[PDB]
Amino acid sequence: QSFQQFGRDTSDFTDSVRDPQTLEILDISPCSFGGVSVITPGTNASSEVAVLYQDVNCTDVPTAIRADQLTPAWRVYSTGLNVFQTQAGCLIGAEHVNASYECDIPIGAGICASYHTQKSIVAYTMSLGAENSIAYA
Amino acid sequence: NNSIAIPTNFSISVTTEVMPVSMAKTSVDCTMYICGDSLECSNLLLQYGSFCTQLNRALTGIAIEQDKNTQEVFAQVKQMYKTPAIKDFGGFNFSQILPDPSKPTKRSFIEDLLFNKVTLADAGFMKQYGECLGDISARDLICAQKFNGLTVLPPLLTDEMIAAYTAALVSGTATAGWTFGAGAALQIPFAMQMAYRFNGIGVTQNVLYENQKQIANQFNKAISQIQESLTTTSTALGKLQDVVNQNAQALNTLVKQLSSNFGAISSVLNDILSRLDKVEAEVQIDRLITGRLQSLQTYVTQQLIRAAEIRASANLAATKMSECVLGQSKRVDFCGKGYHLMSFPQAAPHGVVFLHVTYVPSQERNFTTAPAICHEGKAYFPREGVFVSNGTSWFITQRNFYSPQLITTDNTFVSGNCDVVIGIINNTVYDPL
Amino acid sequence: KFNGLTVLPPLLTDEMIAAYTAALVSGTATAGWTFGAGAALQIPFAMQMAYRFNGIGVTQNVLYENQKQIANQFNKAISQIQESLTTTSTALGKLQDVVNQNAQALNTLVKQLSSNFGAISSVLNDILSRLDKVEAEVQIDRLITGRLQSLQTYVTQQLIRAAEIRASANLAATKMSECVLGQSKRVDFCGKG
Amino acid sequence: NNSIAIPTNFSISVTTEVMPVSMAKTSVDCTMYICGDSLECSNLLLQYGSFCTQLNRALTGIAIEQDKNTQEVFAQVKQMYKTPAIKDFGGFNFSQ
Ligand SMILES: *[C@@H]1O[C@H](CO)[C@@H](O[C@@H]2O[C@H](CO)[C@@H](O)[C@H](O)[C@H]2NC(C)=O)[C@H](O)[C@H]1NC(C)=O
Ligand SMILES: *[C@@H]1O[C@H](CO)[C@@H](O[C@@H]2O[C@H](CO)[C@@H](O)[C@H](O)[C@H]2NC(C)=O)[C@H](O)[C@H]1NC(C)=O
Ligand SMILES: *[C@@H]1O[C@H](CO)[C@@H](O[C@@H]2O[C@H](CO)[C@@H](O)[C@H](O)[C@H]2NC(C)=O)[C@H](O)[C@H]1NC(C)=O
Ligand SMILES: *[C@@H]1O[C@H](CO)[C@@H](O[C@@H]2O[C@H](CO)[C@@H](O)[C@H](O)[C@H]2NC(C)=O)[C@H](O)[C@H]1NC(C)=O
Ligand SMILES: *[C@@H]1O[C@H](CO)[C@@H](O)[C@H](O)[C@H]1NC(C)=O
Ligand SMILES: *[C@@H]1O[C@H](CO)[C@@H](O)[C@H](O)[C@H]1NC(C)=O
Ligand SMILES: *[C@@H]1O[C@H](CO)[C@@H](O)[C@H](O)[C@H]1NC(C)=O
Ligand SMILES: *[C@@H]1O[C@H](CO)[C@@H](O)[C@H](O)[C@H]1NC(C)=O
Ligand SMILES: *[C@@H]1O[C@H](CO)[C@@H](O)[C@H](O)[C@H]1NC(C)=O
Repeated sequence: QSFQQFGRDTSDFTDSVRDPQTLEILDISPCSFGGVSVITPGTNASSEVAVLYQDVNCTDVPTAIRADQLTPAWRVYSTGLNVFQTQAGCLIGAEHVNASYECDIPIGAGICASYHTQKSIVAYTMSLGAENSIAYA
Repeated sequence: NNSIAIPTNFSISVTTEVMPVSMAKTSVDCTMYICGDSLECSNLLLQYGSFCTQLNRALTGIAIEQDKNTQEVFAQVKQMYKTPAIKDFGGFNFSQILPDPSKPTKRSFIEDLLFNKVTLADAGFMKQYGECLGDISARDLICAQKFNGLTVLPPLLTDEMIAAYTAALVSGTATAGWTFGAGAALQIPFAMQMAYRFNGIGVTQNVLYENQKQIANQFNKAISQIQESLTTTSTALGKLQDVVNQNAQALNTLVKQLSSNFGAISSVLNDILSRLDKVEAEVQIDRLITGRLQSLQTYVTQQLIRAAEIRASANLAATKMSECVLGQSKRVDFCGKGYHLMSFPQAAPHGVVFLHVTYVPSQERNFTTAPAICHEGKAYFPREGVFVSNGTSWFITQRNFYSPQLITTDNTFVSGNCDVVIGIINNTVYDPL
Repeated sequence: KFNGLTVLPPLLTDEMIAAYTAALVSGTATAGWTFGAGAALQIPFAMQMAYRFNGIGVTQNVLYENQKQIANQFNKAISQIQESLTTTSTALGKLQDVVNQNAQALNTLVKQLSSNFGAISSVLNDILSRLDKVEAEVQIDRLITGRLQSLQTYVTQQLIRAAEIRASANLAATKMSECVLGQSKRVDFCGKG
Repeated sequence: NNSIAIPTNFSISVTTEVMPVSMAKTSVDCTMYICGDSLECSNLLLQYGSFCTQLNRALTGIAIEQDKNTQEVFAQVKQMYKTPAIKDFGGFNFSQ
């Protein structure tokens, strides 16, 4: 409005503010920009992990986590060569194979990951079951 | 005491039963909900870690059970029988329930009509996060839920993957019959399968082999009536809609409860931090922390109770899947109101829909009955069925359908004399010579 | 009633539940088991009970020879039940426990109002009369929080008890459908025999 | 390995099984329980409305389920067969 300085949500959280100098509206977003899942084998087995981001595109990953403001150890899980796009979101840290085994670690949306063979974390489409055919007459 | 009612005609009825299976999986974060992006609040929250590990463990235990329910209900058999090329099994039109290779999805037509009935107004695993940077008209509840750490995890099994299970089960029960559930798949023509299913009711084997065309026409008419009735009424699938609305209302209430200051001078924490020094601002912050922890505890408790109720419903659905689809039993009114207990499963958003095929007797005609007959001083009790009079002569026939038959020695058995029984009549017994 | 805790009446009148149970008993006495699957089919009771012995493994001749003896045993068993239902006070303990639990929960919810929750007095009137509300706001906040916590605890316990009653009612409905309306072969599902 | 037991007589036994069906439906009011007839307490309670709508919704959901249970158990058939005039069905005394 003409006299408004800041807007409010339904949770009484300020989402927009008016700049006192060069009057215009600025939006405010949280720094914790999304939900993150960590996919791991046992620590006694290995120490490599995979990271799942919810409902983002794998182009849009190093803008949704602010990769420039993070340590370089986190920066290797923002981009890379083993990126994969699922219906749940973007999975980085595990390569994608074409085979279909049983489910070990259920990632979501039909994907299961396992510590297959050096050994590394792989991602695959889970197998529904053994294919069978019956001859009707 | 001497009149009976024996039906002369029957009918085939298909009834729908909808059962919820699973609900939405919700994950919460103590950070960016209780304190937000505030280091001063996060420093005081470190002493309440055990109050957060319990909530996370409870929610993960709920989510694993929700994923396990769909595994328990649908994947009864581990053999994926491919769908047959033909859809007519002895005059039975199965094209309405099996998928056809002319559409981008792999669901049946009735499954598409069921999926169009439920409106998924709530979101959490299909809405993009980058969409949450809209205008004043885009200030919706889902973006607030995502900004306050409330996330919805997607289910493990895709709906197109559930469709493969339901197509495999329907193909197996259409081709193999009841054999593939107990052991391996045993092929058998559908007509003898349906004759065997009639034999388990009490009706003789000849009735299907005489009236299979009329029975197939009644079956097709019933499926067409179900198809027509599933396109108009919006209250047929109210249970799944109620589950979705309850979950959305709980999440929206949890979001809206952040506006309470819990006795502090303000509800938002930013003016608490910027208006006072931290010596009494920590006293102000502690009340807000306690109130938000209480709200989280209440939400987790209600979600646990709802998950227990959904678990009970899913166990009942799995029992109905095992006992009524993979085979036929004699439990009264377990799956459908009638005699025949054969069923077909269909998928639905967070639920299953069973189509029960039942046999019901319709046309009635009264008769005179007698308990036994005394021919030559000996009682002749009927081996199966009851003794009936036409009005001038006597026959023996089964109770569930009127098929009169001449009284011979093979239809009856002899036991004792005919002076200890009450209401015995006198007639003749045919003996082949 | 003065503290806002009310009990709503049930929808179905007991004298109208009696109509349902009389209808079921009359239907299973006259029609037999047929009126549940489809329409009501009249049949003499001796033939129906002989058919029920036929589903056990006993031949039809035993009833037609010993109908008077089994009728006398049936009448004697009902007379023994009638005599046993007038002396023992622990035969119906489950419903009494349900009623006592509900009454005790309501009485505890009433009696929990005497706790001041750290305020200088339990009742609010002397809180308002004794101080200005600058600090009596802080005093009333604690009482409000405590009473809200008590209401939350009562609602949670009521929800758990309602879930247990729902499970028992589902079992009772299954027994009504399978044992009264028809006859099956599940061992010890309804009665030891 | 060559002996069997076969009963020569029987008996008819009637056993009782009592099962709960429903419980009492309870309604609560946040006003005139938490604050009573006091406008000063009622003014401060307006910030906790969402803490009371949840309780009311939960108790109404309990009450409707309690009403539904008795509907589910007893009314299996929708045809009210009238009571026959006689009570002796082949020597079976049903008058009790
Ligand atoms: C089986 O019944 C359907 C109607 O319920 C018949 O019509 C088909 O309906 C589906 C959608 O319900 C359409 O996709 C088909 O194109 C329809 N077929 C025709 C020929 O119009 C169907 O024909 C029946 N099956 C057979 C073998 O007659
Ligand atoms: C039993 O009932 C069915 C339908 O309830 C009857 O089938 C109908 O018969 C008439 C004339 O015979 C036809 O015009 C209809 O098209 C039939 N309907 C169907 C769905 O097939 C059947 O004739 C009856 N049988 C007896 C012996 O009464
Ligand atoms: C089987 O047992 C019943 C009772 O358990 C016997 O019936 C009794 O028979 C005696 C003499 O025959 C009568 O005095 C009693 O009044 C009967 N009691 C009842 C309740 O009817 C029956 O006789 C026994 N049958 C055999 C073959 O042993
Ligand atoms: C059925 O049994 C009862 C006893 O259980 C017989 O006695 C009747 O008992 C009821 C109450 O239990 C009284 O209201 C009746 O007045 C009693 N009747 C008589 C004649 O005293 C009853 O007689 C039996 N039924 C028949 C038809 O004999
Ligand atoms: C001073 O304020 C005016 C308006 O209040 C604004 O336009 C201007 O950019 C500000 N800064 C300077 C250096 O003038
Ligand atoms: C992200 O990918 C989806 C398809 O998976 C697409 O519809 C959407 O437009 C993409 N987002 C952006 C910002 O392009
Ligand atoms: C048979 O006769 C009885 C005696 O009147 C009658 O009540 C019954 O309705 C009749 N049955 C039919 C099918 O008409
Ligand atoms: C009844 O059945 C007898 C069988 O002998 C038959 O002769 C008669 O025509 C039938 N119909 C009538 C109305 O009696
Ligand atoms: C059948 O009932 C009638 C009257 O209801 C009676 O006169 C007749 O004796 C009874 N018959 C038998 C065999 O009990």
